[PDB]
Amino acid sequence: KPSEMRNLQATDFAKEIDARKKELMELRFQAAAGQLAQPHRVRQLRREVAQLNTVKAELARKGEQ
RNA sequence: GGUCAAGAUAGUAAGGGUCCACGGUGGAUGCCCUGGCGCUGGAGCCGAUGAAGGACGCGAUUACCUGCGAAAAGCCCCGAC
Repeated sequence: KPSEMRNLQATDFAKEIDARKKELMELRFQAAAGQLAQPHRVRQLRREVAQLNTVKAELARKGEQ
């Protein structure tokens, strides 16, 4: 997040996936994850690079034409 | 009252039947927004920038279906609200 890459092409976000999506799969597990905690902070930030790879093949298509 | 007597013929009927009360899994009529028939008026497929429709596909479950399968209930934009 956010919609900040509406103006930034330079492969920095290239490893942005390595951020929270690295051990939130280690919170996506069964038990000791979040039942009464803040359960929602999983696939509520898993569209973290999804629906954001749009205008990424319809904007980032900027190669040379 | 009584000894004797037959004559006269009486109830129960284990079970049942003429009549009522209380009743079944089943169940139609009265009746119910979608589900069927005949129809007016319009519209009347997409097409290797690849279609009908299926198979196996996401939400702390997913199996008959909504969308979509991994960017699977949905994303540019303008817009309704």
